[PDB]
Amino acid sequence: FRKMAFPSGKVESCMVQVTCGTTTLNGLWLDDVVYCPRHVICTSEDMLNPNYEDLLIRKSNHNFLVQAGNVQLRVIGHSMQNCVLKLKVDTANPKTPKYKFVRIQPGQTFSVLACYNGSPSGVYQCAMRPNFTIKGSFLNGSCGSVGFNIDYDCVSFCYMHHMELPTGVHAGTDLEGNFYGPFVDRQTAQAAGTDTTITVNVLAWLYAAVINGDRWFLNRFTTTLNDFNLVAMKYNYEPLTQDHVDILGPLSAQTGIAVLDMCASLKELLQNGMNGRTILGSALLEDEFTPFDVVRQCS
Amino acid sequence: FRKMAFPSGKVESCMVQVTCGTTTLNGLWLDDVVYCPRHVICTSEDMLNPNYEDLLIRKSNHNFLVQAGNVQLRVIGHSMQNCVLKLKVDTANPKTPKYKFVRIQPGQTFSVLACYNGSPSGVYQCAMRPNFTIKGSFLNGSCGSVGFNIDYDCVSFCYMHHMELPTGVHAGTDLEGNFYGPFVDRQTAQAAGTDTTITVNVLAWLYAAVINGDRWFLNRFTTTLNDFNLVAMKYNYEPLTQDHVDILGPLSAQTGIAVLDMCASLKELLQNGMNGRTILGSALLEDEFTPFDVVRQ
Ligand SMILES: Cn1cnc(Cn2c(=O)nc(Nc3cc4cn(C)nc4cc3Cl)n(Cc3cc(F)c(F)cc3F)c2=O)n1
Ligand SMILES: Cn1cnc(Cn2c(=O)nc(Nc3cc4cn(C)nc4cc3Cl)n(Cc3cc(F)c(F)cc3F)c2=O)n1
Repeated sequence: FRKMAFPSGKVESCMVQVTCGTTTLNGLWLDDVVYCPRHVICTSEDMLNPNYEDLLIRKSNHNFLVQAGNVQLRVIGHSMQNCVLKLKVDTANPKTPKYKFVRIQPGQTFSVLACYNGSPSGVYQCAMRPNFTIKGSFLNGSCGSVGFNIDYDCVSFCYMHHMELPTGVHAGTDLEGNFYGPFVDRQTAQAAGTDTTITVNVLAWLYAAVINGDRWFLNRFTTTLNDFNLVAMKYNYEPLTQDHVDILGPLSAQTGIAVLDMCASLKELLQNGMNGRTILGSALLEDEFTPFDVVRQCS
Repeated sequence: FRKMAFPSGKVESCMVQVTCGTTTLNGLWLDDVVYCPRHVICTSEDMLNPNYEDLLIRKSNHNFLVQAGNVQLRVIGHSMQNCVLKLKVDTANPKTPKYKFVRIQPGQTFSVLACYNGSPSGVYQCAMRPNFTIKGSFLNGSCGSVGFNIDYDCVSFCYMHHMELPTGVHAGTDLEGNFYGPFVDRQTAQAAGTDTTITVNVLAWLYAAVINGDRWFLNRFTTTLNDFNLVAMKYNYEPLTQDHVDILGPLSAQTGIAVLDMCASLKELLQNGMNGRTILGSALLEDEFTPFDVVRQ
């Protein structure tokens, strides 16, 4: 049981470089549109406090250099949708996959294709934290990198990377250009709200640990849903809903451990700590696996 | 600090499925040759004690079903090299990347493209353990999945997946079909050797912490390499090689911390513990990040 990302080939074929002046970052080339963060129109003075509509109206199509590998694409039009700039180019991407734009919910996961100057560099899994940040691995030049899920060869794009926060966590937008979270595309120190743990995911990962032959954390006790949620909230875990209990059904079915039995197990781990032991080789309670991620990998 | 796979597209367009009778697994299509585990020529009753020489003699080109998706690639020649079958097909793969076949050493990491019936399903980074297993994540139908590194658009293939072991770890070969470790391609109960901690990678991890300002564990001591190797084995850590000291060179230069000074630091952590302090926010020493991985991140 490992963190596993989707195969990234369908997305790699879509990554390009966008440059405006000296400012440069990654864009996503779908059919005859390149999507990228609007931040690319900013000079370094602009970045500190940008008025984007005002900066964009003073831009021309020829102010935009788009490179797909070694070839240049000619921008024939441009517009802005919230924090995303849409560059119309004169050539369709012939490797455009079947795709959708989706906005994911906190707790859901997606694969990140990290890119630098339009070249893909790595791929890994992230989750949308409950405070709408993600804990990724991004360096300078990764602006415009995208997150995505793939189901039956259709790519669902859900994240476009924008900035690193002072705490090292990451903030971005969906592909309509709305930020996840209360952030803005400005170069100024921004804090996130207090983060909490994705409870249903921790439960999924405990089930994974059982499917993989580890049970030291299980106990005899059971709890009620409300009594478990009291303890969870006390430890800054998100509440567990009855929908979450239902989503965990197959994993309870497969292992024969009732969900509220697993909750009783998690409750004790939260109160008594891990006492030095490890679950799936981790010393902390892992919360970036969804029930689907666990199912997809154990079956 | 995350485990990061290489982008997988160059390898995705090389994955095919190979079927013999009802036995089906994954193969790798490069130019006009498909490479796959020879275990594919086994029926159920052959997998326990297969006679690969006598099984290949009953076989003709027309016994091999090779498919890119649902498209058949006609097999025009077949031969065995160690534990991999090489199938000559009538079509050169137009998406063949610039590639090499390499044999990796324990501690080196690589990306695994897990596949089922010729269809990629996931990608993740693995380290080769000192007992020549990998802590993979593989389901049934993953035989023939490959592991790789990508350097400047060149794909270096280093691993082809064959089997899961009772302990739940995995074993395979290089792309010339030579197993890593003391395993053989039979459906027999084989046990991984006792594993050890990858010392060069723990050191890389310590350099990563120092680069990030987390350096409490640095001490005023130094050691010789032989002295350190003899003590590391007593804590079930791998001894360091001359090549290991050299790939730590860039990190040693970046931080100004001599490789042997960092060994003395680790030796002190081995003999006394972390005493309740963390390194990169962790109480445990990570050993699956190589020095190259550390600098890449
Ligand atoms: C350390 N880190 C982790 N993730 C990131 C992503 N990131 C980025 O890649 N680039 C940024 N600013 C730029 C500077 C440029 C210099 N040149 C020549 N071209 C540049 C292009 C960019 Cl985008 N930023 C900062 C940043 C980007 C934003 F989109 C934003 F709204 C606010 C910000 F403060 C950045 O975080 N770096
Ligand atoms: C759970 N798991 C994790 N890794 C693996 C890898 N693995 C595999 O995918 N398949 C195997 N045996 C086959 C059975 C088949 C049934 N049909 C219809 N077709 C089949 C093809 C194969 Cl390869 N094995 C077992 C195995 C494969 C070998 F190559 C070998 F030398 C010895 C072995 F015991 C397997 O481990 N499964």
